[PDB]
Amino acid sequence: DKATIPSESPFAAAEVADGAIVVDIAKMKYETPELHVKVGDTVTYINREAMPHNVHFVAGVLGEAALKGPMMKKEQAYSLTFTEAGTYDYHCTPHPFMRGKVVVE
Ligand SMILES: [Cu+]
Repeated sequence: DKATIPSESPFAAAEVADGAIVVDIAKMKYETPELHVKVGDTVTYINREAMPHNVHFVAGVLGEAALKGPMMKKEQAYSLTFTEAGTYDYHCTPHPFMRGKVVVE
């Protein structure tokens, strides 16, 4: 796998690390739909709205299997640590018109 998962559970927005790079989710959009990070960085998604959201990378993107993240309730967060350069597209499972990408460089 080209990413590791610190927490399989979502966790509270207050529990977000220092140093993680935050992507907020609100108004049915990922607020930073194109994020550029370095190898080794942790990206933390934070749901800021009532609608539950996840991030979903299809098979072959972050590793062999699809990475279907857990649903985040409002004010919950979920992190991924990227270990290899590349472009990693994702979408929201229930709302697949929501799309973003992480470019690791
Ligand atoms: Cu969503």
